[PDB]
Amino acid sequence: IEDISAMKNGFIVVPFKLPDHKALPASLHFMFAKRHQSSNSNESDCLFLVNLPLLSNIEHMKKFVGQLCGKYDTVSHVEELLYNDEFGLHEVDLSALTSDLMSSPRNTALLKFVDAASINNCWNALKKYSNLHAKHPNELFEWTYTTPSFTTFVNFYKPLDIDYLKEDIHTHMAIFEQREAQAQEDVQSSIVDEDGFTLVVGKNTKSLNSIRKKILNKNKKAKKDFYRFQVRERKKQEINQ
Amino acid sequence: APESVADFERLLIGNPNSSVVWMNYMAFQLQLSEIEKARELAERALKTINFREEAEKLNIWIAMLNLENTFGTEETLEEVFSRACQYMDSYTIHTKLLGIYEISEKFDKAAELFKATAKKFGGEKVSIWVSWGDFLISHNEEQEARTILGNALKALPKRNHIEVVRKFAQLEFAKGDPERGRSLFEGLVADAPKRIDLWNVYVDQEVKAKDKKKVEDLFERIITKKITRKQAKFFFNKWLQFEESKTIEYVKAKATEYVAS
Amino acid sequence: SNIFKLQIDELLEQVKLKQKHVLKVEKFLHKLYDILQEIPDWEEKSLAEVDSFFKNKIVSVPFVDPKPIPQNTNYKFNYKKPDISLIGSFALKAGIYQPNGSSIDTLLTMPKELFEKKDFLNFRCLHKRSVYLAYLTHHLLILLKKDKLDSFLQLEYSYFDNDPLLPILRISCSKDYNFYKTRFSINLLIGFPYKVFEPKKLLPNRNCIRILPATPLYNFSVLSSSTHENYLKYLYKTKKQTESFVEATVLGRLWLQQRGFSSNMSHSGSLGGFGTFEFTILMAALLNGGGINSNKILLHGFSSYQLFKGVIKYLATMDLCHDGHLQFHSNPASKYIDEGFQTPTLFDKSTKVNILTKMTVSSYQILKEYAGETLRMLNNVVQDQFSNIFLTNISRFDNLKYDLCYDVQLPLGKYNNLETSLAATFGSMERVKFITLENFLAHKITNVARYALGDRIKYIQIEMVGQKSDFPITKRKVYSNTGGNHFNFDFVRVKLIVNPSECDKLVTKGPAHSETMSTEAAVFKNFWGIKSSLRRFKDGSITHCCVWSTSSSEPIISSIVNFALQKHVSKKAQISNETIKKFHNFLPLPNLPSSAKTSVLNLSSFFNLKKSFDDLYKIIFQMKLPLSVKSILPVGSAFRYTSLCQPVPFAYSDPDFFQDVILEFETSPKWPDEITSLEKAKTAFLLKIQEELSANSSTYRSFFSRDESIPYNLEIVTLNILTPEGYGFKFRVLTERDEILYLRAIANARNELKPELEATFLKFTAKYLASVRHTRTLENISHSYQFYSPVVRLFKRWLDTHLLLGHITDELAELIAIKPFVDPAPYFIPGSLENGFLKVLKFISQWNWKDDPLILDLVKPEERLTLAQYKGIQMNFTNLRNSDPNGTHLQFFVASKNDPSGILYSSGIPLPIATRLTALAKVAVNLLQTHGLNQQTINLLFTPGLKDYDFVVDLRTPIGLKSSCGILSATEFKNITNDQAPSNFPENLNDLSEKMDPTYQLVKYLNLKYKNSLILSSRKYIGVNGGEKGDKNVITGLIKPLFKGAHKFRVNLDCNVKPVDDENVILNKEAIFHEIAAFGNDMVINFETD
Repeated sequence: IEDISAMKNGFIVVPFKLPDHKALPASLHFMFAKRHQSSNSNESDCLFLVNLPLLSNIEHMKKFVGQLCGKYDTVSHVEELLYNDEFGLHEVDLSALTSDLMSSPRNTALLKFVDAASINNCWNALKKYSNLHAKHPNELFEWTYTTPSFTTFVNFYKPLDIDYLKEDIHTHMAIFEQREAQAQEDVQSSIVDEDGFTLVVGKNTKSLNSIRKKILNKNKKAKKDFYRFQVRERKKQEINQ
Repeated sequence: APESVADFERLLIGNPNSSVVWMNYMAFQLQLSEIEKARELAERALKTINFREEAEKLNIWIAMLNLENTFGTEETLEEVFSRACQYMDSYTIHTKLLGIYEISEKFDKAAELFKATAKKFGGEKVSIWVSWGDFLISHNEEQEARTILGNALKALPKRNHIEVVRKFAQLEFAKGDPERGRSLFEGLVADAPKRIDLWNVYVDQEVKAKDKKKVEDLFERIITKKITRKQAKFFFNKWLQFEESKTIEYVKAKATEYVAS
Repeated sequence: SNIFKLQIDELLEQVKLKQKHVLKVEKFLHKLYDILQEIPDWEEKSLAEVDSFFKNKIVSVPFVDPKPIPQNTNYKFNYKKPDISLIGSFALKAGIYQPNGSSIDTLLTMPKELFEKKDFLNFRCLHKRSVYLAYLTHHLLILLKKDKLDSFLQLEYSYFDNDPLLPILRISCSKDYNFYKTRFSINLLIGFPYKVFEPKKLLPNRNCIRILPATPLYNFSVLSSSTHENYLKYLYKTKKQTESFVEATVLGRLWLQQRGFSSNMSHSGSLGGFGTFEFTILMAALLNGGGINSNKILLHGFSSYQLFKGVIKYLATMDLCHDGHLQFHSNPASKYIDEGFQTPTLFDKSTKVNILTKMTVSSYQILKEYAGETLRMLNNVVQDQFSNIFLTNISRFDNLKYDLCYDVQLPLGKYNNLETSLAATFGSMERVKFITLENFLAHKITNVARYALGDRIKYIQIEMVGQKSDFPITKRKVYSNTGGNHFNFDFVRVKLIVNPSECDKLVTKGPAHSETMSTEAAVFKNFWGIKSSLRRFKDGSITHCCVWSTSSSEPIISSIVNFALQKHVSKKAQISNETIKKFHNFLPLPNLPSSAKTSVLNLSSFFNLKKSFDDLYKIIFQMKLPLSVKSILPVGSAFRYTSLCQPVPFAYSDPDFFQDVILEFETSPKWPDEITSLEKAKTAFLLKIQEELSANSSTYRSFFSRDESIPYNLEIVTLNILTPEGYGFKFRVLTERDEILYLRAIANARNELKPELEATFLKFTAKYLASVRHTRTLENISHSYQFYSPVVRLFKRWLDTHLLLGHITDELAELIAIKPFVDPAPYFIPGSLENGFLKVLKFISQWNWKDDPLILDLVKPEERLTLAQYKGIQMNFTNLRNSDPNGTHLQFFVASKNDPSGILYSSGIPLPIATRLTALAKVAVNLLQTHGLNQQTINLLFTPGLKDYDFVVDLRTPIGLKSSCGILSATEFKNITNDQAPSNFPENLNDLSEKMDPTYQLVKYLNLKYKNSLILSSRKYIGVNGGEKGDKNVITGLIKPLFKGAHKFRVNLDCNVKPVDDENVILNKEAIFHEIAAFGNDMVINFETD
């Protein structure tokens, strides 16, 4: 049974082809689809898609949605694969977790468009794609399994090119020391409040975030004698004992 | 069926991420009434749950506070309430706390936490206020939950000041007073006519409050404005198939007359 | 000082309730000695006619050797009703419910009227004893057959403690009057009269047999036939004195049966001879003194625990064999006399007997060692090891309590065929001091093994297997074809435990050269024949010695024992030892000059890369940075003697070819702040160091490689260098800042994101910080535990053939293999590779997780871990796994001095992998105790155990890589692998991806992609496990128990999806296995589902 092709919560079953293994004669990689929203600049007119192909990157999604565009007259404005986490190495950001700035869903690649009419045209096209794959398994709409997976994951013993990472960390240090000296100068230049309140600061401290986090992390001589109520309590002591 | 302790831990080993299994293991000790042993097993569970599943960590914290509300006492309830607000989202801990406090029937903490939490997360939302208003109308504090409009308008910014009178008019048409609810709705229809949702849902709430003479006046009094074809089909079908569900001859006449003018 | 006596009372409740099986059988032996009471006399009738009288009967007479021919048997062949006594085991209350069977002691000493003053010569009184036995068993068999209780009994002629001089009458019961649900073998024994002759014949310097080589064995045997009644008088009077004896001796017999020391005999070639009443005798002898001034060793003021401790202290600090032995007389102080009789000795002057002459010199030697070893592990106040000292029977396996084994098969043919089938002695003077053929070959073979090895082994034990003390009623003797002879042994166990520092030393040294060739050089040249000669040395000494051509597969201990066997005791017998060579080609043999002739205890490859590393060290210190080097420290597996290739130059194909070296600069407070910026500054320093390296010394070459063995840091590279001596080093910069950066990242992270960043910091600590003291400590200790690098290398190849290295880490495998070394109790340290490896697998099959931590201190023999740190380690273990209920995600607990947390290396491994390891260990020890060691046994121990658990892929890269990894493939020619050996560096360094394998890290990537659906494994030592061509690799996968069937579709299922219903989904297993092969499209060849 393949005619079951759409789930309860708007999920659009998207099957594709698989290539030829030398011993395998089938070939059902399954994806989901939605159309979700939020007013921020990374979730408006967007789509989930679940159960990703390995190294789903920008270029074969480019060619696949171009194939659908030239196939069944859908319009599409693709730009980038938003929040592509397939391996699981970019959840917690250590650099933002302990930095001054450059601060701030499992196998669900998100993808948004420019035109909501374009993403609705691809939505209707994809629902018809799901049911045409359900009807026939041989006149498929297709993302063929094109492989830049090889181009990024059979060559990983490569020496990273020396001049490239030279200029890369050259630019990284050249912006890091700039924003660092800017932050420290902003710290110990002069801080008056809205009213008159000069802020106490260290001799060689570096960040308002630093003094903020240390003020977050920083969240006797009585006498048993000498008073006449204490001679009252000690006469009570010296008559009870 | 789960009977023995090795069976339970076998369920939790072979199933790490189903709150059905997790609250089965919790509800076993809840039903055996060894609930302090369930408290230490809960301290096992909150730190042995996988941390990716936001809904399931909501499940295990909701279940722990369900334990502390069903049998505990307020000095540990505030403790696990503070720990829940530290670990996970304070606002959803507040909403589940308010629902569960009125389920366990403790007004002596429920009204005070309604006040404090509608103060807290009510300057960026509306539901923490309108749950309080609906609760006060349900427990017979009609004018007290009508006086909440000034509190809502000074708590929120300008952006959903339509939405506060929207929602308090919703609950006033639910079980408050219909004509006083229309006295709330007049600020909606005086502020914004060009929002086409408010008119339709206001006459639908007029239908669900069912004062039929003013239904037969309100539908007949909308139509003199600039009505576009989708809005015309909406209001037209919500009157005509409702009359399907003295006037039907005149609105059959208006099914054709207002095609012209 | 508290709970060991609670353990003692646990042993008491384990051993007790003997009444249900002493009362009924004391009633049954009461009926039995009533039957012996109504057995009447049988007067003097001649020997030559009782031959015919017993001829056609079923009772053919047993005999001591040889059969008494009537030319001199003019003895009084009487029979009288003897004296009954119910003594010994069931009268002094030392009965363990063993499923093998406790013994019994019923005494029938001979009456006064059937001997003479000079009856004690030429063992015809023992011939009298044998025919006495023959009539008693004939009379008893017809009486019990007319009393019709033969349906469950069976009588048998045995030997009293494996001695042919003393046969006994043992009764074994089988299935109202039957006794078969527990202990067997109720035996009766006759003895000699109490006091007969003045003690000159009783002295161990007697021989009255014909032409004086004395007979101390025989005048001890007849004296032990007679005078073991004063000793139980002594036992009973100390029993009436005080009470701790019964529990002290059930403890003693318990420990001695765990050590395999029963009181039969070690003169006959078996481990034993020492036993429980000997233990009683030395306890009660040390009662009234023990010192040289008879200072009281043992008071009954302290109970059995300190009685036992004082006993083991006296036996360990008071020699008996060669210098000093105990003296005591039962009729009465006890002292310590000064010399030794070259045999286990203690003198009892009221008997003139030598009670410890039932076992031999090597058996006493190994028992004094066991005294010292259990004393060492008993006197310590650190931990509690009562189950380590008692409750593990070490006697179960041969190669576990011993170190290696030889089996001499001697096909001598016949007793007459001796003179051309074996080169040993054949003399009156040897048959007068040795009972039989196995006895003289045993004493000769232990003396020639002792003289052949000397300072080459710790201890030798000889044990003839196929021996049995069992011969039937109808038969006169053990009439048994014992595989090429008719003597009571099949073949000779030669079990060796070795001083491991002189195994593969290829020259043993006799005395030097005087002109007058004295007797020591004489016996050296006689014992060594044509082979040994006198040589010069670099010192210039002229000394007697012999060359031992060391091979890899063969330890030279087997060659020297092969010559010491085939030169002296036989000339055509053969030696069986195939286990050592059977795994030594399972070791990988590197492409080194004369590497077959190199030993396995040679470390010249590791020293070669250490020399290359040191010249690199000098050329990286003699240059200038903007921030100087504080220290570099190699941390590599080769730098701690662990890597599976024994590291040959240019050997790229091993994935751990690149060793890793941490390097740290001085504490400059100028550093970048955030973590990506600081690791990029470390890359900047590595850019500068390789820039000056290629500037000045271009004979080294280098490149950069990203590392992702720490999670969530995207910008951490390592500097890899290729050294023209032919090696490759990773360099990772450490700073003083990364530790506090990770700690404050931990501090300011979101509270539901804490333990993952804690896991990141734990991986950092394991990779950078504690790894240095790890490799320092065990590299320092490997030169004291010399078999460590071979046992870890064979363990790691075993673990990769059984496919676990994709989850477990190599330091954890290293810690599991150091565990039997730094704590080898109750055993020895392993002087051989097999003994090490099966000690590892025996331990980890024993080992649990729920109530079992693993504390070890990597210290030198004889800085340790004291009581406080021990309790802290156990306490954080305790709260750790009461927080963790059963080991849901934390399985092992390996805690050292260098990591009291213990969770550093055990983290990350899945529960199926850990349970698979423990199950494989239990399967291996099951196979060991069932099938025995064999070539197919070892091949089954290195079978893949592929199990067809859901997933098999077969992978072959387009080239073979064993000539490139440098392990030679046992070829007939070395130029065949030399012209394919990669003795050149590749110029464009990108080609190492196709000169190496991608399988381990691609299985890593796929495992972290499918972390909650299926766990994958790949053979990461490619043709080390993949046959001979060097190409075969597998990919396997175990599916989770969650995904047994279709599950309700969600967004957090996060798996490979197939809606088979509108609500239920399952894997597209063919599509994802196809996508695995699609990623490995050039790597994959074959695939099998299920």
